[PDB]
Amino acid sequence: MIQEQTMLNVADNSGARRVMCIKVLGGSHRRYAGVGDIIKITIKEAIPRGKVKKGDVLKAVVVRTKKGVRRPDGSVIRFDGNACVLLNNNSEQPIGTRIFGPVTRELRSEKFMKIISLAPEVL
Amino acid sequence: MIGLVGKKVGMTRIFTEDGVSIPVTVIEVEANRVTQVKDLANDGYRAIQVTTGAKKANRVTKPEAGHFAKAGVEAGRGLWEFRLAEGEEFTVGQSISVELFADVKKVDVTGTSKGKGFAGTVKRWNFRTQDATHGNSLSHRVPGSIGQNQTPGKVFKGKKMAGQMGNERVTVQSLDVVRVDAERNLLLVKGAVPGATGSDLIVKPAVK
Amino acid sequence: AVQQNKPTRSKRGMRRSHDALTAVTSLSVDKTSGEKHLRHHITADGYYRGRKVIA
Amino acid sequence: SNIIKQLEQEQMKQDVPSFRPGDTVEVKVWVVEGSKKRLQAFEGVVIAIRNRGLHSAFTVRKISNGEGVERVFQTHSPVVDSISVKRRGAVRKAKLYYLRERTGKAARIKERLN
Amino acid sequence: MRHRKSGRQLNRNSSHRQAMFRNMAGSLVRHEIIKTTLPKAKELRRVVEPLITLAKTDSVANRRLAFARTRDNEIVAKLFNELGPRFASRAGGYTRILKCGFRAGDNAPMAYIELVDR
RNA sequence: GAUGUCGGCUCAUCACAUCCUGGGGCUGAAGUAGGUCCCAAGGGUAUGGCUGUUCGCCAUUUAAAGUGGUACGCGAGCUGGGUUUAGAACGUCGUGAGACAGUUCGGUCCCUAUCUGCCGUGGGCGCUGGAGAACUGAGGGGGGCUGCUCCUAGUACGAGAGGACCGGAGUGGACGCAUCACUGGUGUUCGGGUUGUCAUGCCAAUGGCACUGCCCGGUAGCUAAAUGCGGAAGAGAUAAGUGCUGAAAGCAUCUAAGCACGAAACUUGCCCCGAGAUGAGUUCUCCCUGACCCUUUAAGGGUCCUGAAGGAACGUUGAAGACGACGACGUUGAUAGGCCGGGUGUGUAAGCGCAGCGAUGCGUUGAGCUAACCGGUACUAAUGAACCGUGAGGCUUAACCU
RNA sequence: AAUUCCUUGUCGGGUAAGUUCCGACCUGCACGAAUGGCGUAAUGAUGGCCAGGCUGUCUCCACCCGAGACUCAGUGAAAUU
RNA sequence: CACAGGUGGUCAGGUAGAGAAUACCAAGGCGCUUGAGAGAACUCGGGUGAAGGAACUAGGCAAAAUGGUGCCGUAACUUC
RNA sequence: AGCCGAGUCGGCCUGCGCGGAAGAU
Ligand SMILES: *C(=O)[C@H](CCSC)NC=O
Repeated sequence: MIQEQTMLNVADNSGARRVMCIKVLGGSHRRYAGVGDIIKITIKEAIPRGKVKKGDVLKAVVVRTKKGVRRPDGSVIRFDGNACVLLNNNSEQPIGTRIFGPVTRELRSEKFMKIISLAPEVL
Repeated sequence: MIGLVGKKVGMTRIFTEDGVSIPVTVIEVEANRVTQVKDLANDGYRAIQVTTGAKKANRVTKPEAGHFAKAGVEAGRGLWEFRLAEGEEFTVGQSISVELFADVKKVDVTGTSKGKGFAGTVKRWNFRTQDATHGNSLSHRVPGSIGQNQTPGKVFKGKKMAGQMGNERVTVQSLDVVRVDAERNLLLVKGAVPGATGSDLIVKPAVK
Repeated sequence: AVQQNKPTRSKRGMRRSHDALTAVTSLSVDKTSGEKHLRHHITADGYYRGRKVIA
Repeated sequence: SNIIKQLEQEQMKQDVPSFRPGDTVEVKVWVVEGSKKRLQAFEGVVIAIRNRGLHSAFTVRKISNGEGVERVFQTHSPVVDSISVKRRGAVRKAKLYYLRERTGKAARIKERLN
Repeated sequence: MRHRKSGRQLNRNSSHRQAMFRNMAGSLVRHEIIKTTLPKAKELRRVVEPLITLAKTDSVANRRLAFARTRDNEIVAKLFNELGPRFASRAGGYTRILKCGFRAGDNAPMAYIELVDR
């Protein structure tokens, strides 16, 4: 459950540390984003010599949340924080070369197979 | 086609081998007994009347008892009616069981909803509340404005206001039939249906 | 908010047309002492349904 | 209700081992990827149990690759293949939510050894 | 809404309710017949009858529980020495309610309540 | 001898000179994508930074972020930032008291609803002997939105670059109804930990007060963030528009006589109310089968005998409820409380024994306690009776039985 | 600028986006030297602007504990017409 | 008005506590001159809240938050 | 006029009609 003004951590090595959500894409009057959805962000903190700078505007996809995901038998999976991966504004492909932390099987689509393949564990 | 009368028992789940959990409502359907057939010559339309259940002797008035004794069936707890299509025929005294839904795939269920009593506009119509601070004065859940000035000078008919909510007839359409059990008189459908545990339900094949 | 015209005695009566009291339908008779009482209540001497309860 | 009890008891497992809050357990689950099926393992500490007949459940917490994860399992689902107890723990409470704010040495649990 | 709920509020708060019913249970055990309002009499059964059920098995633990719930050693002694043996072979229903008239000061409905072997 | 004036919030209703979706003619219309005019009002039609702002500029979305009327809609519905009292200061004008559609800081928003109107819910009488049920449908309301991906097909079109109509399948946003099986919130009526102080003679064990003293968990019920379902397809008559046959006018012409197509607008199909529809409708069952007197002689009055079918009143009460109303039950009985067995929650009671100098630990022991839940059981309370409601149901004409 | 009409002047900083804020320029409509000019540590229920923590202020409301409103018995007003 | 307002001086017990603060008690004094039921909307005074955390608003208005003693350690500027 | 046999062309004056014609309970 991610909305405007929400702050997130970064699960890749592109240089950013903390980011903020400024829009939930999709349709008119849309409220929340969950795992697998694409949002618009601005960068609030970055390390010195990375591939991105503080103040840029880009896109991102959500990979972990504190609310979790349900499964077809009623089970749940929850995490301790909120994290995302940075994408290119036009192509919508990753910017880094590595992935940190676990991810889930909701990402198993033709669009995010690079992330699935670079991840260290898929729950 | 015709339908049947039953009682709401409760809710549970069914597990499949693939690993899916289906939520289900359990409906008990005993045998429905035909009390009267209405035809075009004597009544003006084509239908049947049915009863189900049981009733105690010292609660049945003489008019009702005579009506049952004409048909030759035991007394039940109520009377209901169903319209006939072209090509359907039944006779007085006949019994209809839940095996009627053996090949049906989707049904519609009708019942009476739970009663909330006198309700406000926030709960009854989804109105928005006004501010809880910033100088509001005794107006936190109140409805607001209800009209205009000298023109038109009145309140229009059909306006949304506070009043009684619930306790009325409701229909829910196109529910999947999950199981039919004839030995224990059971029908299992997917999803929720109106009413409380122990209330009466009417089940028909889906119209769309 | 107050009236603009004075209401009439006819209106007063029409409003009060729902104010009459209802009397008790009948009383019961105890099977031993013969007293009259309100149904499901005890009598003034201390009987109920034929037995003495309060002395 | 007798009717619902009868419908429910014909779907229950009878192999479930006995475990308590504070124990360490390993759970094996089914994973489908294409036309293949395999078993994947999840191991951790038991913080909560819900005893509700066919509707029973339990909750497991672990630290994975620098991140804390929690899973809520429905006890009688055919997705779960097997449950095993690896260690027995000694606590006082029925719910162990206070472990969410502890890390490292401050999160240790004593062994029961009864 | 109050669907499926149990209990009476009586225009009080919880501490006041608890203290009042403690005192009333003591009075009923002491005298064996009292006069009060009908709703109060109907509430009093659910406080008094479980104490009589408890007093059918004599032990230090049960006496201490009764003391916790009454705070009167005379009441405890009467329970365990007299009222348990008297009701040893009865399954529930130790009290009885009889409706009487209306109170003069405020028109409240009234009732007597008593033990069934007085 | 008083009609409260800007902007915001809450809640709306109408027009069509149409912003989106629907149907068409022309094009300096190859395709994709555009320009202009005609028909069409069913549904839909952004969040933020700045400023008192309505506007406006800027950032990022959307199929689209329409234009106007309603005391520039709405203060006996809310606010009080701006304007427009009394305090004080700057610049400017005046000798001065003072002044400025110039600026700056501060500055009391009253009313218990008689009548109309609107949302809900009852009492009376009527419908022509009385009573218990099931219906028909004149009429009225609700609902009607739309994205992206895949196949057809890299086909039609095009030098290339690009790239379809028509027709099928899946998955979403916003909105509406119901429900509590699952995930969770609450749960001062259930269990436990602990600080200060007072009491039960004292130890041990317990209770009162300090926001439920402060906290940690949690049953039933209620509930959204939870999970099921919905908008249609078909039919009739048409709008702009497209046509067939065919004269007036030997040719031509969609029209004058005849015949065929055509849209989210109209009438139906889907859901709910509905015979006070005074034009008061229909079907099934049940109940009542005695004697007299008077008078102004008639839809007249009275006296004895008789009191049905059913209804109401009273009590025990409900997932029904402001009060009325509605549903279940009253010994030929499971309606409520209690009682017995389970389940659920909390988490190893008290007493006693052992180890230790002691705070504490171990055994008896997953122990004790356990609300509103499930399955059972006449222990307590639902009394015999009294009360209301009658005794075969008007006149005229027609058609069949006698 | 507590002073500037034109005016949200032009340039730099801070934000994804700043008619307010901070630093400069001088074209001062209409600053200026005891109806004082320019600075200043400490002090202020004083005016303006930005951050950390924190939250039912808000997306968007849900449940609970108390006092009224509702029903019965006793007493018993007001404005207005 | 048998009115939640105003009115100078003296006396000073116990356990915690810096204390005449605050909590619980002693001597002593009181339950405040309409009651009884029910458990709707709305208003008044309070307790708890998934995920987010000023997105509200003229303005963080109101709420939430910090809070004791002993010790370590503490910047620009300054009339020292 | 079209591919044989009686009418046909267009200006003027005048009576009644048709289009031009979009609004808010
Ligand atoms: C004009 O200045 C304004 C007119 C009011 S007329 C009701 N008054 C301001 O005080």
